[PDB]
Amino acid sequence: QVASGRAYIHASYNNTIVTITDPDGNPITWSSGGVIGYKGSRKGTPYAAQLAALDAAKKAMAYGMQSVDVIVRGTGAGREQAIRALQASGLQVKSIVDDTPVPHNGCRPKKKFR
Amino acid sequence: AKVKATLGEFDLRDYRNVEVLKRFLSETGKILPRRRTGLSAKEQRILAKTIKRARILGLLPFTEKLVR
Amino acid sequence: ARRRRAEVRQLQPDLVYGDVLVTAFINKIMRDGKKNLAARIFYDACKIIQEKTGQEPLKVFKQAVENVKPRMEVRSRRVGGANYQVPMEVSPRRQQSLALRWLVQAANQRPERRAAVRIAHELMDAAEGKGGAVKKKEDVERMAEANRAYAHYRW
RNA sequence: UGGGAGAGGGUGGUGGAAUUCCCGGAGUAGCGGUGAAAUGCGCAGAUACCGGGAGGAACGCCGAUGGCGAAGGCAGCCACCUGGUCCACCCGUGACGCUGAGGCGCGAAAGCGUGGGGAGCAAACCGGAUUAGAUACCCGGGUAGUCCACGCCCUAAACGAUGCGCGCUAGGUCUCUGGGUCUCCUGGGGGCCGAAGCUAACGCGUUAAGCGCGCCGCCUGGGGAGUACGGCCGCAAGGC
Ligand SMILES: [Mg+2]
Ligand SMILES: [Mg+2]
Ligand SMILES: [Mg+2]
Ligand SMILES: [Mg+2]
Ligand SMILES: [Mg+2]
Ligand SMILES: [Mg+2]
Ligand SMILES: [Mg+2]
Ligand SMILES: [Mg+2]
Ligand SMILES: [Mg+2]
Ligand SMILES: [Mg+2]
Ligand SMILES: [Mg+2]
Ligand SMILES: [Mg+2]
Ligand SMILES: [Mg+2]
Ligand SMILES: [Mg+2]
Ligand SMILES: [Mg+2]
Ligand SMILES: [Mg+2]
Ligand SMILES: [Mg+2]
Ligand SMILES: [Mg+2]
Ligand SMILES: [Mg+2]
Ligand SMILES: [Mg+2]
Ligand SMILES: [Mg+2]
Ligand SMILES: [Mg+2]
Ligand SMILES: [Mg+2]
Ligand SMILES: [Mg+2]
Ligand SMILES: [Mg+2]
Ligand SMILES: [Mg+2]
Ligand SMILES: [Mg+2]
Ligand SMILES: [Mg+2]
Ligand SMILES: [Mg+2]
Ligand SMILES: [Mg+2]
Ligand SMILES: [Mg+2]
Ligand SMILES: [Mg+2]
Ligand SMILES: [Mg+2]
Ligand SMILES: [Mg+2]
Ligand SMILES: [Mg+2]
Ligand SMILES: [Mg+2]
Ligand SMILES: [Mg+2]
Ligand SMILES: [Mg+2]
Ligand SMILES: [Mg+2]
Ligand SMILES: [Mg+2]
Ligand SMILES: [Mg+2]
Ligand SMILES: [Mg+2]
Ligand SMILES: [Mg+2]
Ligand SMILES: [Mg+2]
Ligand SMILES: [Mg+2]
Ligand SMILES: [Mg+2]
Ligand SMILES: [Mg+2]
Repeated sequence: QVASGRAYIHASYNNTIVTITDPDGNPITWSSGGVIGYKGSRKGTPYAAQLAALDAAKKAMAYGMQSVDVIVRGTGAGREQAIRALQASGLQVKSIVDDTPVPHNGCRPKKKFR
Repeated sequence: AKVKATLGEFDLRDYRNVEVLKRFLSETGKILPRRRTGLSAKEQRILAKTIKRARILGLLPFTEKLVR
Repeated sequence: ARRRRAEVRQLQPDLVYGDVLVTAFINKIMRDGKKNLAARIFYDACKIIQEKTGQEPLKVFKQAVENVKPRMEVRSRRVGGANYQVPMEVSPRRQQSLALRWLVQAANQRPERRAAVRIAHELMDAAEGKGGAVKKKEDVERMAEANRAYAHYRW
């Protein structure tokens, strides 16, 4: 059981996934739009993400989670709402940092990304 | 809030002056535009070129995470 | 329509209860512009909801109404290529209209033979939480709940 | 002679971000994708998360309406080798100039030969959808190729659809880079609006499409046709 930990948000246009880890970085539990119960396009919605971060927080609290640090990746439309859900969840939110991977003109993207 | 103003006489070509240079980077690590640095056309290139040099030398970051 | 928001018509209060809300319920009963016939049936119901339950019809009626008001409804809006059932709050003006219409429609589903009786019986079960009108309200309420994910599509 | 600016070119090194694969930890019911789905991937442990390793390719912020080059074109960083060019001084040569049929070189992308390399992407091809059909558009895959060396090909909306040099014909403003005394003046580039004048109009206008001289290239109704025949070039595709 861990009091302080990490909160990772992978939120894309198609879905939002939330994983709660220990301060070492080992996941303790995770959730997503599918885990809450949605399918198809509904997974990408803000409301889906809200439920996701919660179920991610609820399970986390049950293992002794109190404090978290929120790490954000992805520019989805359900992003900020995930952040809202974690604060109003009963978790500490000691910090919130966006760490979306951006290349320095690395690999050529797919056709739809040019 | 132009950075060029808030400093005295300083060398643009000086890649080991980490304390001067660190002021020219954004909180996210990116090199700041002229509209923020107050440098002229010619000065910007000298600045940019030496900032990159320093990054290789470990004195300056290539990127830094965005805290809220 | 397009130009400006139209004005809401205030009904001439009923002569038995001096109530603007009762007048509305009357008019929805009115077929073919025969109001007097609609007046009896409703007032007859006031008689019936007194006998089979010893208390104020106006209290029966009004409380029954509140139990039929939907707080959330779903309004269709085909965004993209699919028809989305967007959840929407209901303005009190519409909450009234939908409760009354359903209340009378739920009445006309019942098997009892006289109109006077049905209106009574539905208004009887409505304040007590039952009846087809309340069935429809709960339905429309869960539908808006079910589609809570389309909260961001609201107008 | 002295000075400057720049992704000009070539060789060798080298730095971080990211994608992919692989190893370990931890973790569980889905992930992915779309207009919505499905194919696909996942309890044989995926996604998401942390640590490590491997490999290729492109260099984010700076970055610009910017700079450089004859054009094609050129962008992380360092060093070496190297071209063009501008300014100031007004020292040297004494018309040594301009253009240029042939010739010669250079020439994006795709393409070809031999040998490397191969992460991402992606013709062809396979699958899932859509559809009346969908040999497409969208989605899951995916081989050439994209990368390097050497040698071929020599095409284009290779465009400013504007050949090069030179003299003369108001200015106003933004910008890059030099020199003065630096208010500003004076050069050389990059745009915008405009005197005169041009033009069929649109628009051009000291970066002329204005007014003039020199030289080269080219046009002469549409299609047939950049086809045929011949010739020259090419491994072929094909080019002239
Ligand atoms: Mg999705
Ligand atoms: Mg120095
Ligand atoms: Mg009904
Ligand atoms: Mg010299
Ligand atoms: Mg593993
Ligand atoms: Mg990792
Ligand atoms: Mg840029
Ligand atoms: Mg002299
Ligand atoms: Mg002499
Ligand atoms: Mg010549
Ligand atoms: Mg020739
Ligand atoms: Mg070529
Ligand atoms: Mg090529
Ligand atoms: Mg080949
Ligand atoms: Mg080859
Ligand atoms: Mg062969
Ligand atoms: Mg090969
Ligand atoms: Mg491959
Ligand atoms: Mg197919
Ligand atoms: Mg089919
Ligand atoms: Mg067929
Ligand atoms: Mg595809
Ligand atoms: Mg692919
Ligand atoms: Mg082949
Ligand atoms: Mg081959
Ligand atoms: Mg072939
Ligand atoms: Mg071109
Ligand atoms: Mg062009
Ligand atoms: Mg030109
Ligand atoms: Mg031509
Ligand atoms: Mg023409
Ligand atoms: Mg010529
Ligand atoms: Mg000067
Ligand atoms: Mg000029
Ligand atoms: Mg003009
Ligand atoms: Mg005129
Ligand atoms: Mg003329
Ligand atoms: Mg005209
Ligand atoms: Mg001018
Ligand atoms: Mg010029
Ligand atoms: Mg003309
Ligand atoms: Mg003819
Ligand atoms: Mg002809
Ligand atoms: Mg031919
Ligand atoms: Mg041809
Ligand atoms: Mg022939
Ligand atoms: Mg030709």
